[PDB]
Amino acid sequence: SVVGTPKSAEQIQQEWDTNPRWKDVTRTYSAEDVVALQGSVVEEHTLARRGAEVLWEQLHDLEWVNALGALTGNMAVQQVRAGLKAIYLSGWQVAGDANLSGHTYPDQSLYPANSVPQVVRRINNALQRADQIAKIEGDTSVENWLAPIVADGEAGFGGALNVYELQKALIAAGVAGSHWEDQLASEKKCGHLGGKVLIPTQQHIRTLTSARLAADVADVPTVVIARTDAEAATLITSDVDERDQPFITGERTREGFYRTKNGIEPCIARAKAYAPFADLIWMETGTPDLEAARQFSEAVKAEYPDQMLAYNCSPSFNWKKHLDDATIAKFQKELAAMGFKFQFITLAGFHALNYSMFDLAYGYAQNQMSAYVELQEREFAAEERGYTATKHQREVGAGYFDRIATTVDPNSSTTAL
Amino acid sequence: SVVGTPKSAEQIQQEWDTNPRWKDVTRTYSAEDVVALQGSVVEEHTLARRGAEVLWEQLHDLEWVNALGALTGNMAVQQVRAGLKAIYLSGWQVAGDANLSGHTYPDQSLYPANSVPQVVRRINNALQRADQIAKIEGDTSVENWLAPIVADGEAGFGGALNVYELQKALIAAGVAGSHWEDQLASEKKCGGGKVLIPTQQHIRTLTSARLAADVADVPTVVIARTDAEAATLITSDVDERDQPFITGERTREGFYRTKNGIEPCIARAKAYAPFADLIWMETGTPDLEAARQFSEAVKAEYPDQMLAYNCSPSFNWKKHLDDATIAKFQKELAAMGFKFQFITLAGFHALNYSMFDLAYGYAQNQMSAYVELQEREFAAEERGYTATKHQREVGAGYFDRIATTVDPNSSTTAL
Amino acid sequence: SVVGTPKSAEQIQQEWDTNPRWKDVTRTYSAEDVVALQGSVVEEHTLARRGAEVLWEQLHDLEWVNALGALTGNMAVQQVRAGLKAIYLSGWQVAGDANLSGHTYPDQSLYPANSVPQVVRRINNALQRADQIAKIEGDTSVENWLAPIVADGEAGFGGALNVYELQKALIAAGVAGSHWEDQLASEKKCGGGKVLIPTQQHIRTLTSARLAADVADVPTVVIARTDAEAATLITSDVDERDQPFITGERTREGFYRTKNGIEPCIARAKAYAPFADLIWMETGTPDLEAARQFSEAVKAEYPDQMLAYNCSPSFNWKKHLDDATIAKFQKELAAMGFKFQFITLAGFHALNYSMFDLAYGYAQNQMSAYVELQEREFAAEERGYTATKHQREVGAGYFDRIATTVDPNSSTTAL
Amino acid sequence: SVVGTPKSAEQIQQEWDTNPRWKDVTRTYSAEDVVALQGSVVEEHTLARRGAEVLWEQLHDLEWVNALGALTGNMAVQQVRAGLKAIYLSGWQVAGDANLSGHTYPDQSLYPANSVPQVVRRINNALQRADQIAKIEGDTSVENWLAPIVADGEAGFGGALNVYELQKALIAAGVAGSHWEDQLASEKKCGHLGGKVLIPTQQHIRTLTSARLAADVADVPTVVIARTDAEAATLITSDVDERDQPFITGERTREGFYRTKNGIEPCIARAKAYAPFADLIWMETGTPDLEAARQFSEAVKAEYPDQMLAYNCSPSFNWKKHLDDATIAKFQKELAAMGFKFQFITLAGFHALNYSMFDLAYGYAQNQMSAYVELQEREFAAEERGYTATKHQREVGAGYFDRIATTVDPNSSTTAL
Ligand SMILES: C=C(CC(=O)O)C(=O)O
Ligand SMILES: C=C(CC(=O)O)C(=O)O
Ligand SMILES: [Mg+2]
Ligand SMILES: [Mg+2]
Ligand SMILES: [Mg+2]
Ligand SMILES: [Mg+2]
Repeated sequence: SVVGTPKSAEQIQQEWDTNPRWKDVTRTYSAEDVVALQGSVVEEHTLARRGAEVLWEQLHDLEWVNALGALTGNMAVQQVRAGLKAIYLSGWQVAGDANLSGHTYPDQSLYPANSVPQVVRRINNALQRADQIAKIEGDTSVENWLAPIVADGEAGFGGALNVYELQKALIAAGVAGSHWEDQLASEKKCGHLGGKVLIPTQQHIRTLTSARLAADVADVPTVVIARTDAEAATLITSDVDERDQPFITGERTREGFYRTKNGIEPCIARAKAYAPFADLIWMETGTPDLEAARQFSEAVKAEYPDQMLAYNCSPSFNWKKHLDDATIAKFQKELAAMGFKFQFITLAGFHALNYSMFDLAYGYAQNQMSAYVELQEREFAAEERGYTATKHQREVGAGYFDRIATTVDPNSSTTAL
Repeated sequence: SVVGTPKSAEQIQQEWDTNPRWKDVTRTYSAEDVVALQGSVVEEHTLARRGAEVLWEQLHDLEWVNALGALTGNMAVQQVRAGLKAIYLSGWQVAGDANLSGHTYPDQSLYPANSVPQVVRRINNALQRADQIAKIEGDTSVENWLAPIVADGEAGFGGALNVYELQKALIAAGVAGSHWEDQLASEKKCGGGKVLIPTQQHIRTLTSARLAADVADVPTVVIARTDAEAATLITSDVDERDQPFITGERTREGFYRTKNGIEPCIARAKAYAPFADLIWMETGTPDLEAARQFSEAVKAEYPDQMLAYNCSPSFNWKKHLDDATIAKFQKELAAMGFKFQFITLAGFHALNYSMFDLAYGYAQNQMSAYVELQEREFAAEERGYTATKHQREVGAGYFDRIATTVDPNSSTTAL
Repeated sequence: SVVGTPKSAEQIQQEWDTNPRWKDVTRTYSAEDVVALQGSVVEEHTLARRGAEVLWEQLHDLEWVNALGALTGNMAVQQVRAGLKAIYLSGWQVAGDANLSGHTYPDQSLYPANSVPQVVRRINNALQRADQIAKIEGDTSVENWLAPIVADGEAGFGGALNVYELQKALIAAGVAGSHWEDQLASEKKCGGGKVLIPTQQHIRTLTSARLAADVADVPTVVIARTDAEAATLITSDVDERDQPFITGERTREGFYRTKNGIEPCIARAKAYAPFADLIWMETGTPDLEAARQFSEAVKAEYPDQMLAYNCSPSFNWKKHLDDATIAKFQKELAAMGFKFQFITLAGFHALNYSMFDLAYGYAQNQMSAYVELQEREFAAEERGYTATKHQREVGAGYFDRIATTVDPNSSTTAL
Repeated sequence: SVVGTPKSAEQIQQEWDTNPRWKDVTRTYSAEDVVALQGSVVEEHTLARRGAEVLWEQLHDLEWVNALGALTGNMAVQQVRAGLKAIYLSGWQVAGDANLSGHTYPDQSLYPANSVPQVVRRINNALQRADQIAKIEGDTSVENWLAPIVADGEAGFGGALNVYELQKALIAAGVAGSHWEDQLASEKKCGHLGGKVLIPTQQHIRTLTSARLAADVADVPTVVIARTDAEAATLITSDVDERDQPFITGERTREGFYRTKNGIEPCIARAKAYAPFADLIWMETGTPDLEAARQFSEAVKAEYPDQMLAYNCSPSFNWKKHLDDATIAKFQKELAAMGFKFQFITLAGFHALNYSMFDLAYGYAQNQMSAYVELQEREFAAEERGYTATKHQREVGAGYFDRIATTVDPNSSTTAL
């Protein structure tokens, strides 16, 4: 058998040289380095490849791509049924309510490192079932059930090899893109002079290089997002990288961390340093602020006018205390005009799930079935916008499995499609 | 070490004889049979014991115990924060969106048999974190975070040993009660209907589940479910109790056609009563008259037998009922002896609907839709909702306190 | 994007019609039935396809394909390093020491149904790491590290849909072949014997497994196993092919007593042949005459039908056979058409014995026992053993090369 | 219900004050700090408590406790049947052939952090089945099937909270003791001036404190082992701790690591610093050397004469090239005389499994059944020393489950025990 024969270094190099996908993508390693790590057989990763291709297309065709955080398969199925074209997989949400430890965790890289890959695979499985059901029912209402997944890679749960293995695991599960941040969450100092701890610029370039190499060895054009936490971070592990030295204050704490001046300047500097190694750049920010977004946007594009940006819209910001309805209403459109082509709400699923269950359960504790009928009536109404989960058996594939059982029975006949 | 030394057959026997918990509980096996299966060390199962005890207490003190299906830890945390005293763990919901295969399945015992135990363990982990947070914050608003969990056991994923291992795994995870049904879902004929198993086989199932609870040394609550209302087929006519409803026709698989309805459900419920702490007649449409007839027929032989009731999540409740009937439904049922009531698919509907509504709003208006949800969350704070404070909701202050305890240059707040 | 576009019903049909792989393969369903179950995108399964292709090739080129049971990744790596061309994945061994419950189980389909797929995936991961290491080291001593895997499918853990999902999960993990048996282990009567299912039900199982392979678009090798040599009971007399052996007596569970032996195994094998790439008569004692009689009876109707043979790990081989018979056993069987042969429990015995012998030596003499094992490992290097270089065996040089690739101040060795 | 009611701070403090177990055990946190983290209900951890108690007993009664690395449940069952009184759970072996990623990994904290806890739970399950079988068969030949498990905790997969969560997960699975090392494996530099990277002394005291606190909050007297990697390590993350400064050379690498003088001196210094926080101390060493063992032994006991030590006997050292048979034969007895009360071979299971399968498979590839009969004959012979796995069905519990099935059947009767 010749199934899965690797490409040659020449073919790979030629694709890096000629495919517009790799315009302005720096790989400090060689095509031979990639082939040297592939063994004799390269597994195809169908969903990871299709998702990365679809995601790149969409980022260049649509006015922007927006997404909500999904932590279960059904959540993602509903996001797609409602008309979204991408799925965001929050590591925060996974820590909170969907990781392999079984525990509720805060957002400090506490959960087992293969947790997000498992949820990626779950989400793709759920979308695949929605697509199977759609096909056997002649449902053409959704063009692409297999929406690309953008997954939270945290800072990789360790060093370069941890980064590599996480990216490989995300790719195997069918991820379309992954984001990677330049902090050490496990040493977040929670005292009064504490805060987030950055790692040196060169180390995050190491992380982004590792992630790209895992994609190359897996032979898929995964979308790579660099996140910088330098807006708020007050500490950094080391001053060894001279690009970081302009912000070093000269103080070192009792734990050995270096105090560093934070804000938009180091975020601009780090984004420029990361741009050659990142398909998109993301400045984590506490306050939604169109002006600060524009300033970061323009500083980065002054050196890299084609560099695409990513934007998280803060779920904890008190939006309506601080912005009027019109600013809220135009926020994403403005950001998209500035180059933020991927935008998302990290904790959408957490809030929807916790709120809907609290509201239903509170009603239920006081009035039993009357609360449930309020929810059921809203579901019935929602049928008008395309909601289908009111037909619960069919939603989870009962018709699909009946068809399988009928296919297998030689005395029952299947309906022609 | 003496940790975990088993009891004697004598102590076990005396507890079966004198503890009011075991009035009306038949064990066809012996206390020696139990001790023989325990080895040299018996692991303590704190959460399974405490949950089963609280569940029994509540079933005898409150007017009724009700619950909503939970498929995530946060879901159960919110149900308890909102004032519920029990959690229902739907295997249907687990098939749909929370099982170890990673796949979306319909309700036919397709998922790996240890999936529900994992979700039990997750739910307990989440309630324990809520309890930890409440303690360090002086929050007394909820008196018992560790609400008892009642879990779906399907028909055990096989034979008596499969039942035994599932009950053992549910107990290990900290389950308080488990329900067990008398159908073979993996042979549901689809041309058809559900296929029952003989009455004696389900008595075997209930005996297996009680034996696993005994060997684990916890007073787990056992719920027997009968699917005889709707089931049209049965695997065999070997049981004389099943023969009155056998028509005599056999399908191409060898299954026997059987008259379904409330009559075989009353018969099977009476057969199951000695082996079940609660009895549940699965029904498709909510029907107070059918519930009353089943209740009364069963209590005519076992006036103390407690019953359980699923309130249909798919029934178009209102299309068919006025607001007052809907509002009194559970109270009427409770008066009939239905002391555990639940909505199996509450979580599935809350999750799917809330995400569809948010996502549709978002696709059309971006941040304005999220702001609608956020404002509703703010409003809900007035009723005790706390998840707007998201970091604290998932334990950020708790883990900060651990970090402060471990740091010798920081001092911990005294409680 | 066009990635993963399904084939047409027409292409599938033509491949079933013209590819020699599907000579003598009956599909009672249609190509349209297959396309209807594929959705819009078909995931490629590289390892399942390559393994199934290599396995079919080898079964037609070599005198016979033999294998040992592997329950860990390293076990399979050593089997291939030693020169074997296939891996056997024992579900018995998985029950005993490698299943997702964490428990030690006997051989009664007690473990979670996705456990064997996980071990398939693990074994492939381990072979892939060995292949990676060999490449960066210029090691050509092994031509194919990715030996095809044949996995135990039990009886599917339920009905047709359970079979379907198990085959799908085995393919997803990269399995090359899977075997499926016609008993209900979860009802093994223990007073007793194995309980068969009707012939038509196992044809349903094999059809389910072929359908799952088709929908996944891989030419998985399907092995049908019959337990009719020893089984004394059967669930139903509904199948006319089973009736000649029914005695007419029924047990208290409703099972029918049936004459066991080679005769019902020949009958069932002939019934299964159109739906099976290989046929396997489970047998307790190795018996060349019984193997010859079964082989010849089956090939009288299907002269091209390939057979599979488990060589008993519990038989006291030698107490009963001279050295020359033992030495020729597999070659004789191969001459009879047994083209896949294996020892189910090779790994269980190698693991348990090597650890008992080492640990006993250690308990009595501490380091001297370990030094005995280490010296034997050194000696084995002469035959190609490499695990004495332990860091390199588990990938230390490979991950060093990744670290060197990622570091822009270090240069990588050219291959 | 009152099941699982927590103890008061007073009871806890009184046990720390009066129980000889806690003689010379420093806790820098308070009993109130412990109670503050326990919520309203404390789960009992039966096997973790019994294993920690049995392990402490054995460490004080026997001349020493020795162990072999086990990576499957059957391996541990065989170690106990052969007469060992403890089980060692190698994280190396778990990386190599038994972790939740499914992948073969080298020993660099690459696998998901809950992997060892899963194997602990597996090993206890396997021993529990052996004990059940023994009881129903009247097998009294083994006194304690539930041998204590000592598990590899690596350096905790991150910071203090990662350490805490791993220790809690090990305790929940029934671990008896856990060991913790002072290196950052994920930044091991593999170049020519590379090597292992130490963390500051104060940080490892933080790790050991965290591990003790997780045990206290879980209410079990888990055995805590500190390992130092300073014999060979050439780098350290920071020079901020003045106890480390004597060995700092003054050079810092391009990655920001500090070059540090290695050997037995920093191992003695670190062991002394760790002793108040560790039930046993372990100097990782490359060469088995009774003299170096004695020197480390005596330096530590000069300040802490009662401090127990732990010793790994190197599986890669070429024992018979470098030591005569008599030294090999007396090695553990000598070490025990010097205070090494827990001794183990980390990779015993890896070598036994890989070698036995290679030997069998090589024989099999050339001669089919003749190779298997050689193995079977050795098993038959081994029956004489108590080996039972030749009876394969009974070994994995077939008799136990037949008894369960017979217990459940009201028309079959059980055998009286
Ligand atoms: C809440 C989050 C989650 C995260 O850190 O990924 C944010 O606002 O970015
Ligand atoms: C091989 C090992 C494994 C380990 O690092 O724990 C050693 O010798 O210590
Ligand atoms: Mg995160
Ligand atoms: Mg169900
Ligand atoms: Mg088997
Ligand atoms: Mg290790």
